[PDB]
Amino acid sequence: QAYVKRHLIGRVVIPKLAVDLPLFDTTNNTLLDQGAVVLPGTSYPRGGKNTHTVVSAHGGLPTKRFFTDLSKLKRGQKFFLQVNGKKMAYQVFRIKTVRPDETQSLRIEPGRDLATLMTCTPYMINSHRLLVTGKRVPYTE
Repeated sequence: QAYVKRHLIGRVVIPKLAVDLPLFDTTNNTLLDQGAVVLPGTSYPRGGKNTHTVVSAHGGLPTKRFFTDLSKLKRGQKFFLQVNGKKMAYQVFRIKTVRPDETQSLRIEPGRDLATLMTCTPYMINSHRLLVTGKRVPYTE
């Protein structure tokens, strides 16, 4: 909780991969899920000659999560669900952020073939829900 900020020294950023992770000066068990860590025995990252810092991070450390990813989806963009082989393409035509109880907008709409990618903000209470709805389109590229 407070130990995280006590050793947070900065940020590891890879622009070509859109990787933004916190950086910690120490290695610890409570940090493998938080971000990247400066390995002991290596240089502390100030730079300069005769310095070789080694920033380590768990291979499964999440660099991108679904809510932040889905929020970057725009109308007209396409997603698809493969189910038992068949790929069914859908084109985003609705994006709404609702209260966690406002599920009313999701219904069988007659004549339509719809698919909604739903996610909530990554906390539980007052968790506003992202509703990315799409209409069925042919599977192309």
